[PDB]
Amino acid sequence: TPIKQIFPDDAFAETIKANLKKKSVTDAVTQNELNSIDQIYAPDSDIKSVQGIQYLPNVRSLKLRSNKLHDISALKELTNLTFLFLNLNQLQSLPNGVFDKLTNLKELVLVENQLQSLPDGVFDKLTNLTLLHLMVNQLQSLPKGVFDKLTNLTELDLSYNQLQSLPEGVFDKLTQLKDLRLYQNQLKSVPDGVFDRLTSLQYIWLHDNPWDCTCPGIRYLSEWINKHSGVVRSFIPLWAPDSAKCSGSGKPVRSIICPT
Amino acid sequence: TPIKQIFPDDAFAETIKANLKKKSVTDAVTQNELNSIDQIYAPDSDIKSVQGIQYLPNVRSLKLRSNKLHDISALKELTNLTFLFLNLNQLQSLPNGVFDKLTNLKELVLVENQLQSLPDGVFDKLT
Amino acid sequence: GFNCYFPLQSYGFQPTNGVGYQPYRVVVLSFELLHAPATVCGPKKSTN
Repeated sequence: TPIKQIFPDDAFAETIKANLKKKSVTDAVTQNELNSIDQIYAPDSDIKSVQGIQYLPNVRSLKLRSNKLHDISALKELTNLTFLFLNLNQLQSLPNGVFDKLTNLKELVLVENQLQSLPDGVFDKLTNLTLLHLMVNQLQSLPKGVFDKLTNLTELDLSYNQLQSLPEGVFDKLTQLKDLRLYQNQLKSVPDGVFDRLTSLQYIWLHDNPWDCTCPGIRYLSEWINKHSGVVRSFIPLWAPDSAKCSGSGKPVRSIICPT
Repeated sequence: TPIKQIFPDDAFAETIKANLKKKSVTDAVTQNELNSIDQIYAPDSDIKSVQGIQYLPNVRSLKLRSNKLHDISALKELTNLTFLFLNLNQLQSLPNGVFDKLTNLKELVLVENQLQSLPDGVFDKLT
Repeated sequence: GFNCYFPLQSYGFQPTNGVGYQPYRVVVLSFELLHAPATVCGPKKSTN
């Protein structure tokens, strides 16, 4: 879809003059040059012009430092990408209507993203989406049924967020997960018996905090301690048996047997 | 002495030095003896840069199997041609003023002439 | 406790830990193809 008047700057012209050392900026990239070679070698680049990047499929690294740029809609017409890599802290939204037409991308990466909302009932058909970097994710609100069918994820981090609710019917098929970190939680209301069905997991993080320890809140924690006492070691160098106790009163866990 | 950053064309120079089958490499080079060819016969010759061609007047007809070359610069000051073969489908205009000296043209082929209107006095001097 | 953790990180090697985390001795035998050949590349065998 060729359009005109898309390039307000000439930084890419400077890059071309530095690399190809061609005679003039007005010289267009010839058909022979593109059809002869397929790979371009220039590591650790700092290209400033974000335009013209759609027509070159050799995208590997884009350092997005641009003061005069105020448009993020230039990534709407991508329908042939296979690998993605970006770096931005203030990015909040991307144009929609892309996940339905493309079904070939495999790998993605994200750090300190601020994706405020995802469409509901979209990932169900996209069963091929395996990896998703959930680190320092800022998903303040999640739609119901996000990781129910998707059991192929290897890293699940919800630190520094406000998940007050759990997805519907998530615990039914949770027999293949490797790790799940419930620490740093700021919930306000939860149902009864939802945390008790998490028995196939391998590592829990809910101890060492001045939180509430009212029965039967610690009953699941006590059972998990008894059933996995020798497996859960602590990264911080310290004695293991006294690491995970009930907070509040400070009495030993072994003496407390919950009535009723 | 070899000089870098001079020739933009690799394939064209390679075919120039290869098709002639010279005696050896230890011979000298010049411009008058090299430019004895006025009609280039190179299949799929896509030479675009013709700027500053005023130092090479002996060429008359240029063949181009380059559908991509839509530049008007190929006809800004190239008025010594006698044959035309351009596969430029989106040709909606013809440059003016090139008829000031064009008297050595013999045969032309103008297919897909989408000109629904014609200018005045275009053929007036073509007696 | 609250807002106090460790800024450093450890390895956490355990016998029961995942078998795909033990340090495998994969030696990258970088055969640096420098311009220095040697005549003795094989014993030429000794037969009997």
